Amino acid sequence: STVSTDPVTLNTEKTTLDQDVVINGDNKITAVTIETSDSDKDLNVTFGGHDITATSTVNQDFVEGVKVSGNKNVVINATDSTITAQGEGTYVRTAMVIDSTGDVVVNGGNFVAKNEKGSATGISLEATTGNNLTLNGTTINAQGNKSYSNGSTAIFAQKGNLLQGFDGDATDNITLADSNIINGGIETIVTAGNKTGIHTVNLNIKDGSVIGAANNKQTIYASASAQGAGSATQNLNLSVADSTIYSDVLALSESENSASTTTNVNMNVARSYWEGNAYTFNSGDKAGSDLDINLSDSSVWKGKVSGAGDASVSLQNGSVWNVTGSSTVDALAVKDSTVNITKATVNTGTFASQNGTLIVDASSENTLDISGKASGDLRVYSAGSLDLINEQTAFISTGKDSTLKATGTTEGGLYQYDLTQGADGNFYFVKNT
Ligand SMILES: [Ca+2]
Ligand SMILES: [Cl-]
Ligand code: NA
Repeated sequence: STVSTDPVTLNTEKTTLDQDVVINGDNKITAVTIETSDSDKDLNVTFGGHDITATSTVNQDFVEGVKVSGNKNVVINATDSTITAQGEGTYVRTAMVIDSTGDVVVNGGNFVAKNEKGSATGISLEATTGNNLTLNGTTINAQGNKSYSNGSTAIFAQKGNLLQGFDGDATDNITLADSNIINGGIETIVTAGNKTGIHTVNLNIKDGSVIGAANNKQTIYASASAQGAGSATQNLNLSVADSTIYSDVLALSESENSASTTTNVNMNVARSYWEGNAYTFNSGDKAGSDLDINLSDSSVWKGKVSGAGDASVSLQNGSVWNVTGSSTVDALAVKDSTVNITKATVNTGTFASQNGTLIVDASSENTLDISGKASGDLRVYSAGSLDLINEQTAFISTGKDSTLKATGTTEGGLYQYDLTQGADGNFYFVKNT
């Protein structure tokens, strides 16, 4: 028969889904369960193009499209299949839940989660010890209540919870290869409570992947929390290659009763476009957070970075940082690359430039403010202005032991202006007559 209205189990004895699955009700649902544990080697499962839909109005229980359990590796062949978890309820609707301790490779598939009342999550990684998850050509579309900041999560990777802190260490290796997150963010979180919780996520976004859209920016959210004797470390190693990301990146660290909590975000962006803002946020005396942002191989970043945590930005290989709002970092390094500050001021502690380029708007007051040591060589450009340039605007300010060499020319009214170092060490555009 074409459609099962009963839940289906796939396992070593039945690796093929052979009908659509459509479950409706007012109770908990798991429409399809993949049990890997009796597989002698890996398990290879095919959905045969069939769709899977779980819809429930249950308020305080879970709605799941697919659940993957057991302890063997599985490959899920989901090409042309749509896996849906939906229906209005307080508890989260999740298109696919993974508590298997084995690897999970997903080939294709469209994972959809909808919940207008509570949260919706595309894929949740819930193995106690962490999972390897690979998405090849997969699509995720999570739409919860937008009244909630965390309401729509494409990929949810949390260790621990409020009831029981997470005691131990876990690594989730998450790869998006030519995959598309249409809606929902990515959350990589450890809630240690009073335990010692250590969570490392290696998030690889590669080979033509897309997150969000210009008018639909998502959030990549990394968070660590702990209390008292507890301790929490959240590492997010975010590698982006040949891809397009419309997403903020948040590092949040939340400590109570002097528990040490650290959120370390390490971003490498290669041949990619990233549109979105980076933030650090520390709550509590012993909370620390950091952002290490490196653009290489002709990458473009359009966004801003701020927060009370530590942030470092490095650009190489003709990369561009197009600054969209006031930004503050500890350190900015530019090699054969461009920072465009036509629209906003960058504040940095240190600055190092090697064949670097600064784009300014000579008619604005958007400047490069370096509080500490600036070094190297920088070319400064501005489009011509119909109006004269303010010769008292320090378009580059430096701190001490600064050895930066900065040059450039622009046009203001009928005059040429030359970037000139003043007696104060800062750089100003000076009318050349
Ligand atoms: Ca932006
Ligand atoms: Cl606890
Ligand atoms: Na099969």
